[PDB]
Amino acid sequence: RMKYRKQQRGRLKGATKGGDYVAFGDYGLVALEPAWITAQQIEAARVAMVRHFRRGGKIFIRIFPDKPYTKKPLEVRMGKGKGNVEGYVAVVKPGRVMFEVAGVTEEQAMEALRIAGHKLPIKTKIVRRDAYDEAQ
Amino acid sequence: PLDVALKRKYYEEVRPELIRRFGYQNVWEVPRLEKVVINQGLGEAKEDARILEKAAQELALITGQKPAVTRAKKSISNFKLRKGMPIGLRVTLRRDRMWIFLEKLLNVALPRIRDFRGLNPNSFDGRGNYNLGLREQLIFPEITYDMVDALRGMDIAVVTTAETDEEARALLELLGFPFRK
Amino acid sequence: LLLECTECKRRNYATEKNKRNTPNKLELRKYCPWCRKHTVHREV
Amino acid sequence: MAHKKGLGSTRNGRDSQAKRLGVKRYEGQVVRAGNILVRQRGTRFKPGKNVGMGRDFTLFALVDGVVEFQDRGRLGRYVHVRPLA
RNA sequence: UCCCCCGUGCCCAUAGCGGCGUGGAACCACCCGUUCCCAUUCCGAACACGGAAGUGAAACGCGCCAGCGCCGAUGGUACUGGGCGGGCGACCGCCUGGGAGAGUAGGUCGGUGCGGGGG
RNA sequence: UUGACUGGGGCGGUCGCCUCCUAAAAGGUAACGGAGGCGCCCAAAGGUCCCCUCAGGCGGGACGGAAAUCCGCCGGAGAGCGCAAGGGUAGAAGGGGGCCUGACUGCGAGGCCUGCAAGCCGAGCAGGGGCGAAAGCCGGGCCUAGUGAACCGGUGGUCCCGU
RNA sequence: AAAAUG
RNA sequence: CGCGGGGUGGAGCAGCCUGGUAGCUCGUCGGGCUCAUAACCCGAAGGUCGUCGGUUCAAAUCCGGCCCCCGCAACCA
Repeated sequence: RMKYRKQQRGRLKGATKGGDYVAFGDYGLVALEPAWITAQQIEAARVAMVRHFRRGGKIFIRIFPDKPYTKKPLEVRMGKGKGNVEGYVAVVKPGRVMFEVAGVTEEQAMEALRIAGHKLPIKTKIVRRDAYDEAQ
Repeated sequence: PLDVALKRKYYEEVRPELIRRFGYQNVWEVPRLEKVVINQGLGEAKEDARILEKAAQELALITGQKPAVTRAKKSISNFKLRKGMPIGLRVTLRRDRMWIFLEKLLNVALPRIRDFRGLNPNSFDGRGNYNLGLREQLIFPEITYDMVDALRGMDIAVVTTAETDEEARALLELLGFPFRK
Repeated sequence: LLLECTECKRRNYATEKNKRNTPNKLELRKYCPWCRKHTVHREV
Repeated sequence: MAHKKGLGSTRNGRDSQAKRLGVKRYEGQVVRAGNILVRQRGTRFKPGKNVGMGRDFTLFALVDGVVEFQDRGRLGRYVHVRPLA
């Protein structure tokens, strides 16, 4: 909700930023293919997330739209598009961890995310943890 | 008019009790005293031929030096006067001129201040040095009642070569600074 | 204003530019003439 | 026909012409007096030994010689001409 | 030769901030005064002149400290001149040279010419 | 006679100049691609010499917002720099003061940029000046926009021509 | 020769 | 989709390009006249100026962002 905007499409090269690590939560949802995820999609996932286990734990959505997706009105050529119209999106490079759950069973957690994946226009993978950290 | 009790006393009376009371070593590690800044704010220089270089010198008498006509640093539409000029008189008494003034203050002015009970021991609050503002301009021996054409006090600051308000507070409680504990 | 300075009692011009309403009138100032060295040069 | 009805809120067609700036004479280049060495926005390069700049910060050699650059960090970057034999 | 100190330059934060003790014989400063020079939109505060009684408390100098700041590898990758495969495509990968940024280990409370005064 | 551009033309928008981006780490670089300015202003907002250093934050202070003016610490630049943006900048280009008028005349090595013609920088010499003890600085303004060939005339001036 | 209703 | 006009006390209209002063009629309120109501008379009140911000010392007023309101065009195949 700010700054001067209606920006350049730009492209998604290798996913040099497609691969973080569960930061909070317990289990997670990492992306396999690069893409633009419409807020419309995030919610549509998150919602079903919470909704899968009514009155459950916590949901963390690390990805976040901010890129304005413009579009023409159904005509020809003459200056950038009315822009936005539908809205904004976030850019996901294969490997980024989109959503992550916690405070619940793996049977409940794992199965929860699985659904989300159906909402997102990508191919996903689910992860656990115990991996990366900065301890000794 | 070169040396005054307050000044005098400070030395042959205050130093000691202080050297002891607190406990120093080098006469410079001591609670010296060196600057008093009686400053006014007035209110304006607005319409109706507002010269107000009147209370200017009115102030001089109560002190000794000539104050510096102060000017605006910014501009505020909220309450008139903006950009430059305007007024905010100020003056800096150092050494001699200073001592005396205080001595005259601490023995005639404050007394007589409207009612008076003491001073605010919280005004230092800790940060070395003091502060205080007087409402009336005619609470001074030099000026008269048939003289002042309009009330307009101000505020005066005073500086201590010491830090802890503790020290600072003692130095003045000794110099005769009254205190509404 | 497109101003120029006429050295009093001769010719030459400096081709200055004043600001009228903005405190002006009676412009004149030590400039160097071609007919020997300096004078003051008025307005006009 | 099957015509449309497009228009243009175009309020952006615009730009100034390039002014081609930068180090015009890199270090090591023998130069004659007057050769402007650098066209800069501000004082991107401070003038050094035998180098002067004018109104637009344009730095130029004051003698005949080789150009030498130098960093001075907190001080800045300088450019100058070292004469010869 | 090696110490101490007053001027100065250079490297341009590894010399910084903040702590902790020290130095007054010299230097330096603060101090002693406002007659003269000259001073502050008002103040000898600062500029300035004349003096040296007192001090190392300020300030500066010199040491020690890692808590902040600054520096910071090696590895390893990202990316990449050039060359080249797979797949329908979205994209994935190899060969040959280059090679960060972050982060880790760790480093640092300086270094160094010139001229002076003193043992 | 009733312009051109134009993802056909008309309608609409636009047409020169400045600043970011696009632009792919020298320049340069398109599109009816993204986003803002200019067609002025200063007689001090210009010279030079001498001084001063910001904005904020935190306390403390009669009237006094949440910044009127004071005092005290902290604060290397986030202020300022006439107006857009950018670059630059306190070891000043910023704030104040005293004298000034180089917002000169004659010129101009050597370059920048560039199809042309235009635009830009400029040391130095001469003359006669300003400020400073001096070294010195001074041909307008921190810098880039604030502009228009020729032709035709108008006002002056002058060594020239004048059937 | 004269300034609506209940 | 595009142009251009307009949102101001309760209603209906000014004030805005020429920035600091909100004006008019109607109605609301109080007091008179009258047996009483009207009419008539005297005297008052009442406006975040559509909204979310920008420039300025100061914005009804100048510059952009939408929200309803009104008009004009939307043509050749």
